[PDB]
Amino acid sequence: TMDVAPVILAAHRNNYEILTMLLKQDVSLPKPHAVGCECTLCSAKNKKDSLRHSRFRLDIYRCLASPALIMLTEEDPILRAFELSADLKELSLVEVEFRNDYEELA
Amino acid sequence: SMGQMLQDFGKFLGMFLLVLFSFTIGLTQLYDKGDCVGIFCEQQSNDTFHSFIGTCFALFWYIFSLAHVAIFVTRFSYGEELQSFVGAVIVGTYNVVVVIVLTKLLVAMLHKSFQLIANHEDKEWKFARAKLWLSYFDDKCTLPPPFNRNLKQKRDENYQKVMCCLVHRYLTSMRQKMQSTDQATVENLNELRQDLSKFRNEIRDLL
Amino acid sequence: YNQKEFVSQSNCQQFLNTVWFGQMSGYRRKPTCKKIMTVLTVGIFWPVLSLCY
Amino acid sequence: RDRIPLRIVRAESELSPSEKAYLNAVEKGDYASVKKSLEEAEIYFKININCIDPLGRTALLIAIENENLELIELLLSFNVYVGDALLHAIRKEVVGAVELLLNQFSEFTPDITPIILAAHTNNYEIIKLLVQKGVSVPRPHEVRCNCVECVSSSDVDSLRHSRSRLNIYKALASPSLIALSSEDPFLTAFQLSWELQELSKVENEFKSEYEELSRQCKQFAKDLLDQTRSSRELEIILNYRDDLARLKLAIKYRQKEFVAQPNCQQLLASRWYDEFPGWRRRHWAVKMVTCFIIGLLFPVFSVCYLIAPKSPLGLFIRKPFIKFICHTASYLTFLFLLLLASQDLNRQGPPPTIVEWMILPWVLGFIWGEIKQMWDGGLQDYIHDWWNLMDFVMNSLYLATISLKIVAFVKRESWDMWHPTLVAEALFAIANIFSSLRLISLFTANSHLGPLQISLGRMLLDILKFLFIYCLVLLAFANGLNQLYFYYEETKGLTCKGIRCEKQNNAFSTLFETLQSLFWSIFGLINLYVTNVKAQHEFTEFVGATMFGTYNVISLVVLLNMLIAMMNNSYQLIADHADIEWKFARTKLWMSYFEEGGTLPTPFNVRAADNLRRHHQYQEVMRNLVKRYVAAMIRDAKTEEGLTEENFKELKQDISSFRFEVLGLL
Amino acid sequence: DRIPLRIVRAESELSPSEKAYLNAVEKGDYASVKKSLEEAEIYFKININCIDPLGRTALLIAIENENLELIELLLSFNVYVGDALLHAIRKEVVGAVELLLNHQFSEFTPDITPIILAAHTNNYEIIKLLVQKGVSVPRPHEVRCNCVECVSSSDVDSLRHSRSRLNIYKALASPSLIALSSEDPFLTAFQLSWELQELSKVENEFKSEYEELSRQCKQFAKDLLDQTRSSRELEIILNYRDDNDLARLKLAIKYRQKEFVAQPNCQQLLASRWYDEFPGWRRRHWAVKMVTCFIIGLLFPVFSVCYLIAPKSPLGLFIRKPFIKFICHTASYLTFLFLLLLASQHIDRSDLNRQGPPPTIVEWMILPWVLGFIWGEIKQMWDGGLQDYIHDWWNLMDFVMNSLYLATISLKIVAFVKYSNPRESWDMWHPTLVAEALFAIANIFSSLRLISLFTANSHLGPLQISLGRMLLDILKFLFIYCLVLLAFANGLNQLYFYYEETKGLTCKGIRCEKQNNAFSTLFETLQSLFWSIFGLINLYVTNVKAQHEFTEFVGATMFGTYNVISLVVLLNMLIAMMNNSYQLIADHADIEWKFARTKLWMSYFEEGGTLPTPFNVRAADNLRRHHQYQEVMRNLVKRYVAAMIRDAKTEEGLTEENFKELKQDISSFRFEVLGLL
Ligand SMILES: Cn1c(=O)n(CCCO)c(=O)c2c1nc(Oc1cccc(OC(F)(F)F)c1)n2Cc1ccc(Cl)cc1
Ligand SMILES: Cn1c(=O)n(CCCO)c(=O)c2c1nc(Oc1cccc(OC(F)(F)F)c1)n2Cc1ccc(Cl)cc1
Ligand SMILES: Cn1c(=O)n(CCCO)c(=O)c2c1nc(Oc1cccc(OC(F)(F)F)c1)n2Cc1ccc(Cl)cc1
Ligand SMILES: [Ca+2]
Ligand SMILES: [Ca+2]
Ligand SMILES: [Zn+2]
Ligand SMILES: [Zn+2]
Ligand SMILES: [Zn+2]
Repeated sequence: TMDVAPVILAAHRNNYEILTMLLKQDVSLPKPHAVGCECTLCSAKNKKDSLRHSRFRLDIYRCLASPALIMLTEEDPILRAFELSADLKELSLVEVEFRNDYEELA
Repeated sequence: SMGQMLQDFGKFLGMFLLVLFSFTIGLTQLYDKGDCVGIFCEQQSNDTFHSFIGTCFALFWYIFSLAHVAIFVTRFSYGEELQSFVGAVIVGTYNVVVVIVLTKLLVAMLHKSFQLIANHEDKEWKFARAKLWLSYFDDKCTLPPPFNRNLKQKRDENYQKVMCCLVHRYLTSMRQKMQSTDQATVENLNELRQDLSKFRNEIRDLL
Repeated sequence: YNQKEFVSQSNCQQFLNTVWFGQMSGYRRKPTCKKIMTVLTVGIFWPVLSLCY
Repeated sequence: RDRIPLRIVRAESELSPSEKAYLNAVEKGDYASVKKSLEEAEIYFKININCIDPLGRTALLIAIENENLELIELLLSFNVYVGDALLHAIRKEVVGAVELLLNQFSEFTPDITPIILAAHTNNYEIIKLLVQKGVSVPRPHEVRCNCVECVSSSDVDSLRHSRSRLNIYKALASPSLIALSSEDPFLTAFQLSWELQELSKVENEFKSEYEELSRQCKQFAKDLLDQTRSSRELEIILNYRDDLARLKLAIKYRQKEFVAQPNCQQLLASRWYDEFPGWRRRHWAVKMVTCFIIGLLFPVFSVCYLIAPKSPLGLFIRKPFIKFICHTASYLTFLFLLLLASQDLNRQGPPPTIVEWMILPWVLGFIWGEIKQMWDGGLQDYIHDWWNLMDFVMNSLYLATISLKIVAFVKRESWDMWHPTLVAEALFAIANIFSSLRLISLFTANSHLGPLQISLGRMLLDILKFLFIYCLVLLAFANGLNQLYFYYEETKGLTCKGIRCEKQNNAFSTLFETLQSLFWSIFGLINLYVTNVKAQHEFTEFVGATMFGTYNVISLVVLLNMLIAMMNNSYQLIADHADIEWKFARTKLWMSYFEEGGTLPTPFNVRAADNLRRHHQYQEVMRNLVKRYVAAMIRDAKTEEGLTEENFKELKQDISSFRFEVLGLL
Repeated sequence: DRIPLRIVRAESELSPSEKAYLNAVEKGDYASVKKSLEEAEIYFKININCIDPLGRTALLIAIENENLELIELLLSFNVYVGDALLHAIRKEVVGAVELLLNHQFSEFTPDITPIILAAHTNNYEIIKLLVQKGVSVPRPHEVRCNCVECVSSSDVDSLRHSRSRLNIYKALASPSLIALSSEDPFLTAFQLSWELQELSKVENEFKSEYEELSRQCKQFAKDLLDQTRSSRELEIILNYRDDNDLARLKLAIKYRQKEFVAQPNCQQLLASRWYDEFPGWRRRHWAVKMVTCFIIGLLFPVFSVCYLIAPKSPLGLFIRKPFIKFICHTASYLTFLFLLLLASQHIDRSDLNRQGPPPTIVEWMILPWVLGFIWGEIKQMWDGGLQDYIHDWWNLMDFVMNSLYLATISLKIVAFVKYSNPRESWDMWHPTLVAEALFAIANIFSSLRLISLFTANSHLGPLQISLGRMLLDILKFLFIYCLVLLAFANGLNQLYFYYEETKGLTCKGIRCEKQNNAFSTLFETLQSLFWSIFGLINLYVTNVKAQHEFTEFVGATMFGTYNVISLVVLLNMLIAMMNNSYQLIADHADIEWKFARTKLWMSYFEEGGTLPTPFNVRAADNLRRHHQYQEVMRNLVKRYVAAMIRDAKTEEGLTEENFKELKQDISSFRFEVLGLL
């Protein structure tokens, strides 16, 4: 898909070597918005392309939920896993259309 | 498991309230015109269906099918045959759509549900037991009802050492399990055919 | 954070057992009859223990 | 003898030792020895080029299962007997069949042409090559065809004709042939799924194969919906028509896999909550408060769009969620009117204006709504939904109540039991029961109670199938009790006859009372003394008691628990995938409320260039879709696959051929 | 904004020469790794002990990728060996002999020695090589011991001690070690399965691993019996004793080895012993089986007196057949039940006698049989111990029934000797009435023993066994029911007991023609709420004779709420739980029935108790048996390890490691060819 960066796909295939060479190149993913963020951008992207925005959010939260990216770039992987599981459960509560995927990532 | 199971019952009683509400409306519309008063006495009589809350009371006790409400409550005191027979048919249809249909549907739903919880049963029980244990681990209230900074940096450094060790061990264990669990697919066969053909072509080119 | 798998792990549950049982870590080593009568004999004189604390 | 002698009764063909060495060297993938063997086979030798094993393994066929391109080229070079080896190359799923394309018993059916086997194997490159060579499949007849020639062919060989039709329909239902040869693969998938369903209905045998084919076609349509990646592409596909016309077609053809797509449900939820964002994000109490204040203020929005349609309050009814909220607020208002109608002493009733006069038109609006539903769909669409049948009997009872009240108007404890007032009141009560049971169909909109209602609705058929057997048992035992107990029909001194008395008597005197008593015996509401006659004949009393006992055993212990077990299995099979059924029903509700017709609730309802542009847009986007789909199934088929014995045979034979080539070189 | 990704765990990525070294190591080129080592002798950036942040070394990769010449080359060049031997044993590679004789984030527990990991991997050759070299396993302590070492290790490091105990028990319970080093692998398997069961019961943590280990030991014993191929081997296995006996079979029954006993060969031997001297009893028509069972049942006393007179007689030896002995015992019990059934009906006397004299009709014939039962239960209490008596619920019910019969006899002789008048004038606690009621309860306990007689039948023995399995889960749920019943009963009593009335009524309580004072006391409230499950309590018990409508409504609401619970929630939960329980135990019903039937068979196999219930009242031989058992069991162990290795070559499994193995092998061959040619 056109919204997928190499580091997001690298986190999708969950390989530690590809991660440990890719993050050496100073790579940062976009920050996903909140559970109910309806700002000037978030209310406009849903108007623009709802499916593209939903797939971008799912790809980002699949990239962050990989164990390799948690264990490489965070101060506390246990705390990041806890917060990410809680956030993913809340998103699966909110996002009715992709309950199985967000529940699986949690 | 029963505490997890109660939501199925919540949904089933949500449907049963609407079914009960329909018949209660039908019976108290049919029997409205026609000592002990009501249903809670020896001679149950026709006064069960006179009031709306009395009709809900009478149709509440029919679900057990154990002679809680005798069928002479459906007989008119004025002796009208057709209204009494239609009331009997209505209460029979209630005893069919419940007891015979809804209760056994509930039994099937609970059978599938208890098949579903039972695999994640020990983990849930241990989690609830640990919740109670950590509720009782505090020094906040030890009596029964009737009686009722560089150190942070050192702790963070110790935690970083322990977590670095844990990350190393989990990475090694994850790659060990990954290499010992996945099955070979046809694409790996295709790479092996490629290596064989590349051998054969290099042999032909060299010789 | 409602982590069911984190707390059901054998190591975490074992640590919780050692914290929970307190001084008498051999209570698990006791037979079931001895555990029963120990629970009973603490259940009788509980106001004495509360008052002495 | 104490030993069983063993021999080959069907000895079949036998091979020369030189022929066996030739075949074994072909199996080893040898260049030099096989080439030399065919060279001596050119001159007059024992070695025959067209050597066939009794296993049906010709050197041609062995090399096809050997996949060695050089060996198969060598064998076609000296013109071996080419029989069905093309079909063997098709089955093996090897691209080397183009070499045979460029160039006794049969393991395949005589009907099987290369395209049918290519579609069965579902390889994109092979089917592409076969259709590039130029190939037309045979035409299957219609699902209810009438051909004299096909009837005569069925009379000659019914088995071969049925196998031929099954093979043709299996070739057409292949996803690769649909994606490669059809103008509109979504329309082709829909029509083929419907044809396969009706074929499984007509052909009771071979029903599992046709059901598998139909499910495969539905899975193909769902995958082709999966490959989309833009809301623009969804709006091109679902709104295509030759308005969500394609979604209407999916609704009509019962494509629950297509309809319950997460992207399609995303579009449907966007269209249902028209300009209503953050409804799921807001609190449950907050959104129920908003629903309650929209439904409480229902007359002001419904009076609008009737006088001022272009007003913002008039355009508030345009949103389908507001339309559904207004409709259900109207229905709970109707049930509130019925409740107050439930809560004088005249032969004919004057019309009770206080609460029972505004029901008359609302029933008339209900009748007008059902007539409008009758116009939109014909007779099969109305009888297809059981809820339309329930609405039909509800309106029939209400019309009969009105007619009986009118008949009473133009014409207690004193009237005949067939007075139109009493029958009108009873019919009104049963119509009230049906009208209040109508509320359970609104649970499809809710997420918690939706799958519950749908699972109950499609297990009602199994319930009825059990109740037929219960009806037979009930009739048998009632006939027996009638024959036994009808000589003791009491006639004198009874203040109350039948089972519906304070003292039960005459329970089994007639057939109708016996049916009622045996029905009520399930719930334990018939006491044991109804089997005691006034006479002294204790043997007939005991036979009646044991007959009642055996019935009670059969109904309560045996048949009821059998119903429990059958319900267990049925609910397992239904709640395996009931979520797609629930989403299909919710989409049916939403799209029934998407129409511009019926915007008013039952209270107040009483070019070629554009077609070419749409066709080209749909075509381009679906070239993109089929490209993504074939890339996806090529990627999927390359992984999570077992190698099994054939891949090991190929991989070992390559090393064997390489070793023999190296030994020839060195 | 954007989430920054800074690598927190800093690992050195090493020199490019080290990466070329590692690439030559997995890539399989023998020439490049040798040239790299020769270059590394000058001590530039490449090091022989380079450790890759994934956690692999050149030696470790050479271990993971076989090619024993590569490990030989690296071991000749002084590569550090910290745990490469342990990774060789974990990899199940037989080339660990090179690390054996030639030359903390360790990815292993510090407890784990080579022999522990060897037994964990269950590789016969590696364990054989390690024991041949000379290696030993630390001895675990008792399951329940309060010794100083165990508690000291628990206070120092509880997790390390528990993991060490688990690893030791996982090493001892391996089939290969047991088959190689244990002198008596059958007894070792039995004792280890029992000890692991006690460890699972005591240590609630790590319970799944312990029950899996016990299941593995039972699997090992079953497979070892499945490797027999002769009757004499089975006879010398089952009759072997530590110091027709079937001592090993008794000990296996004691240790609850279900699938051991339910093996087809053991069943065949036990069925051959069960139908002793029978020319094909099973090869019979079922009608002929029924009539012949009837005629052995009828002639029970003549066989009994034939054994009492002449033990050497053919009829006196007819009872020694265990099937005929079982038939005669069932005939005695059925005659006892028929005597009680006649005692209910033959009695036609005044039934008014003050003391109830013991008649000659049924009494003095029930009395001996009762004391024969008492003597038999005393004998089974003495023989087999008290624990075996209380293990079976059937013996507990038999003891209760015998105690009730003794109480009835004592009360009857008390009424004979004291208080010896119309029947309605008797007190409610008269000794004769208490004797009557205790005889009735003993009779309903005695007539249920025929269910224990039903394990022998093939068609319904598994059914009775499955009901016996899920009766425990029934009691498990009845505890929750008891809590609900106590809650609602004492609530309803606290409501209605202010409205207690008598009014001189003929009957009080629920068991009257008209129910009254149902929720009066706690006993009556518990009785009334119990009977409401079965609908025998009418709805007119909830209203009071006064006109307090609110208390009547809330009492009816509490009664209806309890009825809703115990008739919709708890009963249907019980149905679903029973459904899942019978689904779980349907697969294990056959082996459970076979184990129970063999216990019932071997109850009658002993010499004692031959008389029925009417008449209940050396070193050279040991060395020869030891040598026969040793040679037969050595043959069994050899057959089992051959079959286990063959199954290891049979299981349909190919990981991604072996594709990488073939890829590395063919690449190494190619690079050797290109170096040569
Ligand atoms: C709803 N209903 C009812 O109300 N009455 C009471 C009428 C006055 O007492 C009835 O007698 C009555 C009844 N349905 C009845 O047949 C059933 C058929 C199938 C299933 C079923 O359900 C269940 F399996 F039993 F659970 C019931 N019968 C028996 C009957 C009566 C007359 C005739 Cl012609 C034919 C059959
Ligand atoms: C059909 N039947 C019956 O009608 N009566 C009433 C007769 C007049 O009251 C009975 O008493 C009666 C009866 N079947 C009976 O035994 C059953 C055996 C097995 C199953 C069963 O089914 C269920 F499990 F219970 F569901 C019932 N018994 C009890 C009985 C009575 C006398 C004698 Cl000698 C032997 C047995
Ligand atoms: C607890 N309870 C109760 O105690 N009584 C007896 C009170 C004195 O008679 C009732 O009549 C009574 C009752 N719950 C009732 O509704 C139910 C709710 C939930 C479950 C249920 O049952 C089942 F689980 F689905 F099977 C039934 N009703 C019926 C009712 C009566 C009046 C009114 Cl306004 C509304 C409902
Ligand atoms: Ca409709
Ligand atoms: Ca006993
Ligand atoms: Zn935003
Ligand atoms: Zn035709
Ligand atoms: Zn110790």
